[PDB]
Amino acid sequence: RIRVFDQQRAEAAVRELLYAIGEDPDRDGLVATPSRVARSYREMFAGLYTDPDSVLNTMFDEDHDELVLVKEIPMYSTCEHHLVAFHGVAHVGYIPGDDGRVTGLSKIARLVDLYAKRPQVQERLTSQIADALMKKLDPRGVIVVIEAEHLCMAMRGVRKPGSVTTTSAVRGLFKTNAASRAEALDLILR
Amino acid sequence: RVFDQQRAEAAVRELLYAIGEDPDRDGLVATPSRVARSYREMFAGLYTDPDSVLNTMFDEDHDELVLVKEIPMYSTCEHHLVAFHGVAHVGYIPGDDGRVTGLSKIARLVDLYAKRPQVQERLTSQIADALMKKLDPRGVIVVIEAEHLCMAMRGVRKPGSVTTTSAVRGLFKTNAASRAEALDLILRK
Amino acid sequence: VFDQQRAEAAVRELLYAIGEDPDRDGLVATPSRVARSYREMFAGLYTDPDSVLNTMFDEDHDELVLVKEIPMYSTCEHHLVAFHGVAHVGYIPGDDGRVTGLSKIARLVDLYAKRPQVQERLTSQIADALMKKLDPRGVIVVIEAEHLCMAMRGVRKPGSVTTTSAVRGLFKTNAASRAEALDLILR
Amino acid sequence: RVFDQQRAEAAVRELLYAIGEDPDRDGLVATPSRVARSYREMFAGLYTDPDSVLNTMFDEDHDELVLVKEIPMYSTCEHHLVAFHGVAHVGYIPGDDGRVTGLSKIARLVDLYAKRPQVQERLTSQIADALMKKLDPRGVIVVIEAEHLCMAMRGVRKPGSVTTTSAVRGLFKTNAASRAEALDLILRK
Amino acid sequence: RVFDQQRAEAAVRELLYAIGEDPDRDGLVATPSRVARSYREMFAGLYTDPDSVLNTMFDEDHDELVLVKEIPMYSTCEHHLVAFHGVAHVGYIPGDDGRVTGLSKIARLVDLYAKRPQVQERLTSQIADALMKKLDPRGVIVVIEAEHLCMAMRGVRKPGSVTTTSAVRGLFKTNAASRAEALDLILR
Amino acid sequence: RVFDQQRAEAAVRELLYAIGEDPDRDGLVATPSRVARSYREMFAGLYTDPDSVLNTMFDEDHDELVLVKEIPMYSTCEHHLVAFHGVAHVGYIPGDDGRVTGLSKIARLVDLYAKRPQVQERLTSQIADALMKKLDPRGVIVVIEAEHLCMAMRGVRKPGSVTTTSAVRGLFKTNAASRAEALDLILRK
Amino acid sequence: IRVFDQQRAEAAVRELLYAIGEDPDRDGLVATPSRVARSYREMFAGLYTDPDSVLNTMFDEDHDELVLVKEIPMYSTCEHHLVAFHGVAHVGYIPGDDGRVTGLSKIARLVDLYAKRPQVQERLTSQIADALMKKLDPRGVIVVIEAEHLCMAMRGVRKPGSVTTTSAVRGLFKTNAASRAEALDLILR
Amino acid sequence: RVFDQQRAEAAVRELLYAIGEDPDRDGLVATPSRVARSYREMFAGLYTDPDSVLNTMFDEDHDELVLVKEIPMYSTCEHHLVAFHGVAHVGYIPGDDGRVTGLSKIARLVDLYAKRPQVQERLTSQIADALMKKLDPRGVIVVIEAEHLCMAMRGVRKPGSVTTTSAVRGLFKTNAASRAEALDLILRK
Amino acid sequence: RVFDQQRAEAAVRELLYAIGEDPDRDGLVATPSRVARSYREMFAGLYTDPDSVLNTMFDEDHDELVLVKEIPMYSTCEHHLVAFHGVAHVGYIPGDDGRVTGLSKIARLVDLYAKRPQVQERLTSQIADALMKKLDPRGVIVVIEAEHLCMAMRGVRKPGSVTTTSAVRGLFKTNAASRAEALDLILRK
Amino acid sequence: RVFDQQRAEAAVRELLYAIGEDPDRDGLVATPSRVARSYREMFAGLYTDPDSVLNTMFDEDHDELVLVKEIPMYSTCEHHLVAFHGVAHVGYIPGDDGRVTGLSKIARLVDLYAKRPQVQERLTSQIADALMKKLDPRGVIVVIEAEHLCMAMRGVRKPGSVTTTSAVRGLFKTNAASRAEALDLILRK
Ligand SMILES: [Cl-]
Ligand SMILES: [Cl-]
Ligand SMILES: [Cl-]
Ligand SMILES: [Zn+2]
Ligand SMILES: [Zn+2]
Ligand SMILES: [Zn+2]
Ligand SMILES: [Zn+2]
Ligand SMILES: [Zn+2]
Ligand SMILES: [Zn+2]
Ligand SMILES: [Zn+2]
Ligand SMILES: [Zn+2]
Ligand SMILES: [Zn+2]
Ligand SMILES: [Zn+2]
Repeated sequence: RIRVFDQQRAEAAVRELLYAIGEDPDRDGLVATPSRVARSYREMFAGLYTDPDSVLNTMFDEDHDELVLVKEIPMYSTCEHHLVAFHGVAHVGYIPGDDGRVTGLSKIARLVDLYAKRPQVQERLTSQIADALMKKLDPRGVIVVIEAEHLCMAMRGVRKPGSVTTTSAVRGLFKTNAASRAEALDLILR
Repeated sequence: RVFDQQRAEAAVRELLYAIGEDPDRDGLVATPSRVARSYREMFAGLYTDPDSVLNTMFDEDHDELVLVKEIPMYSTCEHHLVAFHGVAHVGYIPGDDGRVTGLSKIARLVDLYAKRPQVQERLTSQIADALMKKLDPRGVIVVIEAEHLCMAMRGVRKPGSVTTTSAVRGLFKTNAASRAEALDLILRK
Repeated sequence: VFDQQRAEAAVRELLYAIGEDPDRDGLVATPSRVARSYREMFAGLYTDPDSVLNTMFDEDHDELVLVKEIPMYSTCEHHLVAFHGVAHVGYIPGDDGRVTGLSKIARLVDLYAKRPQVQERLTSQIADALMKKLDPRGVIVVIEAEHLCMAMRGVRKPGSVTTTSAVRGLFKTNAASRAEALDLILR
Repeated sequence: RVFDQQRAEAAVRELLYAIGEDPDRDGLVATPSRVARSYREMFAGLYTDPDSVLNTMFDEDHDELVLVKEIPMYSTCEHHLVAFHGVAHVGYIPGDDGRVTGLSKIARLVDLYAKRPQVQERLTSQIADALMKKLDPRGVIVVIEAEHLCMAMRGVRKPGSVTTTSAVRGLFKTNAASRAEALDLILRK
Repeated sequence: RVFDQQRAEAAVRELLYAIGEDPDRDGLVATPSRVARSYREMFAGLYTDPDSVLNTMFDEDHDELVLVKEIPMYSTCEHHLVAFHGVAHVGYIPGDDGRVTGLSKIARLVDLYAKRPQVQERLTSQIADALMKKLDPRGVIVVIEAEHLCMAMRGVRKPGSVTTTSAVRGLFKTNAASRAEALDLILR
Repeated sequence: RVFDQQRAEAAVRELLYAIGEDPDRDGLVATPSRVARSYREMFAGLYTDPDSVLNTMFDEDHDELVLVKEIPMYSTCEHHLVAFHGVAHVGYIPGDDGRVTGLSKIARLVDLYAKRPQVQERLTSQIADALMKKLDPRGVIVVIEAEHLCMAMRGVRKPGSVTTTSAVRGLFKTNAASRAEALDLILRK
Repeated sequence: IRVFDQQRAEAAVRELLYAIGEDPDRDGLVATPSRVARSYREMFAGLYTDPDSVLNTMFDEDHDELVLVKEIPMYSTCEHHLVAFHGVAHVGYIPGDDGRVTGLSKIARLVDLYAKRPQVQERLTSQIADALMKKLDPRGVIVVIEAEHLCMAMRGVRKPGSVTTTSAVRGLFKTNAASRAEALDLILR
Repeated sequence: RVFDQQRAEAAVRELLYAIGEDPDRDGLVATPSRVARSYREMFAGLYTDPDSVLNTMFDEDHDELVLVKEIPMYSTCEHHLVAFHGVAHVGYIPGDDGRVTGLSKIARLVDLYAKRPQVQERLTSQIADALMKKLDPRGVIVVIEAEHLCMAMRGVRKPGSVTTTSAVRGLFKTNAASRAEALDLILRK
Repeated sequence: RVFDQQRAEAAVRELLYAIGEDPDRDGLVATPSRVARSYREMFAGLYTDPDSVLNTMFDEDHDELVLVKEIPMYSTCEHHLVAFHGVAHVGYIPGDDGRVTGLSKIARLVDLYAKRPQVQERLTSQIADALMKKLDPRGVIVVIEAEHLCMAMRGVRKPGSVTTTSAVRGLFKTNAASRAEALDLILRK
Repeated sequence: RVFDQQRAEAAVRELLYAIGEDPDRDGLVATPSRVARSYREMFAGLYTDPDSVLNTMFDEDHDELVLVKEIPMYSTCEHHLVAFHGVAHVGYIPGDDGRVTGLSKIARLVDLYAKRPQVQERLTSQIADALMKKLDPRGVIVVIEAEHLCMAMRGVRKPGSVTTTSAVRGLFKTNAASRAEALDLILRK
């Protein structure tokens, strides 16, 4: 469901937030901040305003049926519990189907970006990317791996800075075959 | 600067409405309260004076540099309220009287200056100024290596870029040879 | 406009000329597939590369913006043989802070590259377009591509990589700025 | 097969018109003729029989594997007429008669089979079959490591990706240890 | 405990005479005062309850292990009053309530238990017990790697030897696999 | 100097009461006596002259540097009575007479000067001076690499810091080339 | 007028086997005179075919920069001892204004035919360089040969595996030292 | 046996005429004599008894394996009169009598058997058998690792391939465990 | 036992005459006295009781293994009067009483037993037995890693070979797990 | 310069009495005869002329450095009759005449000069002088790296120390670059 971004409502909330935390919204470093924060939230939650699935295009690979691997996909998301960024990379691997259906690398990157640009938990994000790729490409298998840094507890000096959370999702052939998942994972780690 | 908790929660709920979400759904019904509490810690520097954390001690035996590295540094961009995080490195030359301070106290000083609406260059300069003021050392050097996320999220910069800022006071500011040597020790791991 | 029917006829005539049998199983679909490959291979002729760039502003920082390992697939205009590699684009935003998306710079490289090209012309065209759109303080473009024209013949070593660079604005006037940018790009 | 130069040139000029270019402009007047000549060498395998290049010699001393590596391999996808290029590795175990052949002669066989409208898997099998036919060896193994550009051009696969294909005949197919050993030697630099 | 300064200082000056030194020479003029201060810091754990430093916080996002490594650890052997120093590694799995604590707070807890007349095994067990009590975790593991100087001082042992001790509570005590995994992370 | 056990023990029991502990627990039942004994061995150098330990030998074959490395070194800061421990490296060039001495004797000399209320520089200078006196060599070099605990215990300095001191006498003092190489020899592991 | 006499060569080898004290009729040597004669025909094939005529005509329309050929198989025989010295050759030439170039296999055959003679390595390298100058009329030529000599290893005089390196520069490479530096660096890399 | 120099030189002059060269040219006027001298050292084993070189000595301390590695081994293929060169490894277990012999003596025995028209397998067996006869050992093991040039000369193989041969006698032949450890020891650097 | 200087010097001069040297030349005039002097130190263990050097001390802190590694070990083969030298490793588990001994005293015990006409196995057992008798530990382990020169001097063995011997007493002899662990620590340097 | 074995055995038995041993115990019964036998091989250089071992050969192809490395070297200090052992490195530049010699002969020359009562520095110079006379080379360089045990036995020096000596003749002495290059090659592993 496509949602509504209310610029003016967001800016008013941000200015109220500055008063609540004790800051002075009128000082020079914060005059434009309510506006800049609203703009950042529009981009930070862009996935709510465009359907992530619609970005993928249709193409066919007539030569090969081998694994298509996409690596080091930029991944910037926001914890839904604390509205704090967790950022890293995503790795998507799919085996084209009998029809040879494929899609552009830039299009897979945008799909990941739109699912990540929502109030998210990393496990939900990994599963959603894999499910959409299965739905749209009708591939034999899909694998998604996200390597991200969570900042919620590191900021509150509870966990070591730099810790990396890793999540994976497997569909189709990678789910049924243990050898296939193991080989795909090795390619991602190397 | 007094933290109004109810005002913060109300603003966050308004923010959830603004972005089109439903604050009453289960995944966000506790979000306004959790975000307000997080903001209390993210801006903790606004409520306690960072300079006051430092304690008084004297090292009478030594004349060498005191160097502290990989101090956790978590801050918030004042322009976008988005985190930039990394590490800080503090080096000071104790004065003739030998005044020093605990390592944990320097870490607390960095944390409190960083836990504010900040710009990285301002944060580095503030840390250097506080150490000079309180310790009266011969020299101070501060280096912050932090990852900024504001422009990376908007696909403008490559992820993982690290910004480095430095501030030099006293001996490190007046003497270029000393600044070069100190910088080498901080950068080399 | 791309005349597909004309292209398919040309490719089929070409198969006859080289001695192949166009009716063979691996070549019956080839005239249509080759025409489609040429539509994308010369896609730059149909879209203005400069038009892809968007307008954005960096309010926080003014340091170098570096974009690396941009896929670059092009075709030699003399022999219609591919040369492929990567491109590296680095620009210093101006006072206004104008910037552009990483994907938009990537598409700009692709569209200029999807033309009958010589690598040196391509490097300058990318650098010039960024200057035009961003009005930056400086721009640097480096292309590392493998040329196949003489490797296809028996004249050149396989795997040789041609490197070209173009510097604009601050990078050309300041030797330190150019030298530092190159070190990060190559490493 | 006979190469017709003028027919190829007419097709190339027709193709340049089809893509919207002007063949008469100064940067492309000579291009149709250059493309016709490049095609003469790019499909040279169609005009000379690859098998005839091999010469006759016998190894009376040893019966161990003959391995030839980093053989230049330049071919053309038959589906898209786009180059895919890399290296080939040929290893054969001489038979009882000890029949062997020169490294350069094997290189020419790979080159002539590769200079055709090809699919990499067919190319590997054809090379192995010819060595099997002519040398009557105990076994043959052929490995091709080439970079394909057809789908990388259409941003579908990662640039720089390497396709590896293999063909095993005789002893290398029947003995798993022999295949494992030969493969290990081929992959090592 | 209650610390008396002049009583310690009188003992230190008495000690210098006993060992044959001259307390009035310039190297030792200020030694009696500094030694009393050093004992105040060396036994700071006797004067503050180590358990009280921990603060209360809750992690609602995660269920994973919290691991803190290379915690500075400086202690004193109770038999010889000679320092043994190294690092401590603390790992706890938060309970259902998600209770956690700050890293600096765990570091200070280790310091105060270490700043006592100690034997390394007692130190490790005391730290593990304190974390179990305050955090109510599913499991706790403590590992201390310290260099002992008592016997190296008496030319009895090779310099540089490292003593390693471990303490496991809750999940790590009941599960052998979990203990092996947690240990592997600590030694690497 | 002489060691009065009863005076030391009375001070130690007084010290344990001063810090507030219970002497009757089993960890302190026998500690008051051991502290007197530990101080006897920790300050054993005050009771034996370090210079007398060296023995007499002559090297008739060689006149090159004699280098002894990783000599165990355990000492105590005189200001805080806290141990600083590490290694010592002693290198001397035998004189015209070819005079040399045993490694075990050099180790004991370092130990006896080290088993005192000490400052690292004074210890290094004393060892070097004693070697010059006893061996009458052409040159002597002494290097001590020790870890100091005084300020690390007070959380003021980084744990693991290594203090390095040097003393050069005779030929190593007059010649920079020989000193530079000798220093290189000591640091290499 | 040169001609290879198979029968005369075999007779000489059989006389050679008698001279060294061996029995030519034993089973391990019955076929040796014929196999050695056949090997000498291939080892001195350069005397029977003109090396220069092998080069073909081609033109590079894209670039005028250096064409570099590396790891060309090179097998030759010392004329003084009739013992093989073997290695690789590296040929680099800058095309002229006309852009003239030639095939890699053609350059390889020119090197091989000059090498397949009674040779001295430096004269071999110079002859390759001159032939490339005359045939390609390039701006410059550089040839480098890295070969292993076996003459003294056979006579237990030198360690096996030593590599003799020779170079020859013509045209632009001889006049310009900078050009030599880049090209030479390219060959050794 | 004895070496007929004049007969060898005449054979070489006939060989030069047969291959089409001019023996009277300056490079080849001295070649026949130089080749004869090379054959004298190359086939020195035919002129000296390998068995007589070993000397008599007794090992009174130990009965464990005596291992000899990296023994220079230079030989000539009897089929092509082309060198194959490498190293030999000899390990023997002294008998009950404790008989042993010098390393230089094993080196000369290896050299004399190797300095003949040889095939590597025969060479390995001959060394092992001679050691068994003379030393009264419990067991003997010989390994030769050599590079063959015969097929590399005829452009069939890449240079540098290494042939490995082994021969086991006595205990190493009867005990699989003893041979297995010894083989691992010989191959490891 | 007591060394007889004059008898030793007379024997050495007789030895120099026997080997054909000139005792009166300048490099040998003082050799008989120097050799006798070296022998007094080389066999010093025969003149002082090795067991008496160990002192008594108690470890109240720990019950772990006490491990001593790289103890200098210089001995003389009794069969050839040739040195074999290396290191010794001594590990003992103190009993409940905590009885221990100094590192320098263990070194002297090893030195005195080693400074005799010896065979390595006897030396290892003697050291282990002495430690058991004096310290009454739960267990003792002694490992000697030494290079023997007896057979290297007579060119029978490869130089650099290391002979390893071990002796286990008490707990290390009864418990294989405890012995296996101690051995692993000693071998891994 | 005869070897009087019976005289040597009598001296060894007298030596055993002198050190306090019982020559009649079973561990020393055979020692005097074993020591005399070892001495015949250990001082073999005194009985045969080292210079005569070199043979006459000529290198007509090349005049660059011939380098022989890791030559086994076992010698005895003349002052203490204690072994010092290591390796020797010999490098010579052939003259215009090209005179050279076998590697084994250089090894034999080094062995016999080393198989004497020696001081390492005389040994290095004698080897260089012998090569200078026999080969009439342009230059010679000799380097010996040996471990001395005399003072390590007397716990005066660290075990394992390596003494390095060098001798340069002719071209290597007059040209500093030639000496520097040769020295670098010798020290490189
Ligand atoms: Cl087909
Ligand atoms: Cl490869
Ligand atoms: Cl660790
Ligand atoms: Zn969160
Ligand atoms: Zn920002
Ligand atoms: Zn081209
Ligand atoms: Zn294709
Ligand atoms: Zn203790
Ligand atoms: Zn201190
Ligand atoms: Zn030659
Ligand atoms: Zn052969
Ligand atoms: Zn012996
Ligand atoms: Zn000596």
